[PDB]
Amino acid sequence: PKRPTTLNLF
Amino acid sequence: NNFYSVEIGDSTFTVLKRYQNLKPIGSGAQGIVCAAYDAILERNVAIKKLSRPFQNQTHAKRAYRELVLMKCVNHKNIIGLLNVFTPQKSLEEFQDVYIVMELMDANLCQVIQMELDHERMSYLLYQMLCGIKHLHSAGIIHRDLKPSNIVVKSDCTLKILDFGLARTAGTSFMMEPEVVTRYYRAPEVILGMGYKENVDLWSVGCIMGEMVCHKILFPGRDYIDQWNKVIEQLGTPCPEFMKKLQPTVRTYVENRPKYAGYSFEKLFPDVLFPADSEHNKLKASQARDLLSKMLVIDASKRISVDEALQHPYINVWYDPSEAEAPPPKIPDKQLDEREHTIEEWKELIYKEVMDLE
Ligand SMILES: NC(=O)c1ccccc1Nc1ccnc(Nc2cccc(O)c2)n1
Repeated sequence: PKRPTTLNLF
Repeated sequence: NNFYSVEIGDSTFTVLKRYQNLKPIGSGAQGIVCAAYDAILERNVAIKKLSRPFQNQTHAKRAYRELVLMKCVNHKNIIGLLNVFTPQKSLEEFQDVYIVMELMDANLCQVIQMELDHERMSYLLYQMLCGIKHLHSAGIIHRDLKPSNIVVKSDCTLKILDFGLARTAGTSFMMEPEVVTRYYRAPEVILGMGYKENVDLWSVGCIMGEMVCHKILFPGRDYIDQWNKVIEQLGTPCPEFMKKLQPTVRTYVENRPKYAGYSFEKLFPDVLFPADSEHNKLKASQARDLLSKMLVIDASKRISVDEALQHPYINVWYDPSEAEAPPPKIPDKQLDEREHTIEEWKELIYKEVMDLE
């Protein structure tokens, strides 16, 4: 399992 | 001089020209906080203006620890201190302290207004939990966690914020148990009992829940209705807990209606949780289980920080370096119960703010 790298903040 | 000024509302910032083109982004309590571009740095930064650095014997104690702690505590999950200064020339003139920190895209409220998937929500929660831990490893409690004090970045990293109310152990039930933000006060705080490390863990619950439901968990029309919203939810705490309450509080608490409470399956029906996969650790079941171990009225029974970092929903991200990091070290200068004079303080704020840049 790998760590998330993106996060939509709109 | 070197500094300058800009009209930021009914106030004014006097900063080093290295920080250019300001704009407000936060109407907090320790002061307004502007987002600006540090030319020398070539990275946009955050600046906090400290309101009346020593107005009341109280605003000092906090504005101080903020500084101190801002300094003595460094962790990848805790807003890094970039700079501090003061447009004033000398003591007799001194009366304003500016704080420059890294700068994140947004506040957790932002996440709460969007759907996450396990991976995300679990990673964030993880990060959040690492930040706290590091603090706790020094007996340092935050006392005031909430969306408002948590920030994210386009790359999905979490960073803790604010240390005004930050303090240690917890001699008793403080003086003004109002200072902590309502919706997130933990039973020990509401019923004025005296907090332990895990008091933060409760706030963490209120947060995750909010992140799940998209609305505040335990609302509350006032300082007292708060307790009501809590029990109507988890149900009246058991006698063992009552017995731990002060004699006056005890009475009142027992005179309330007897609420049973609702099962977490109904407080957070599987749907509300990010769509489950097939994976076991990252499952609504597990996520829901953490909650139940944090949203506990009797603190003595509320999952400690580590226990959280080890729980199956946050476990998949564990890494010694981040979790088991080395304890930060505060000199012994900073006290959370000490008491000086408006002036006596004014000095320690300089002789600190000074040797800081
Ligand atoms: N006391 C503070 O440090 C404070 C109070 C209120 C609001 C922010 C902040 N601080 C802060 C620090 C770094 N990055 C952001 N990023 C950010 C961006 C957009 C909206 C936000 O709410 C925050 N905000």
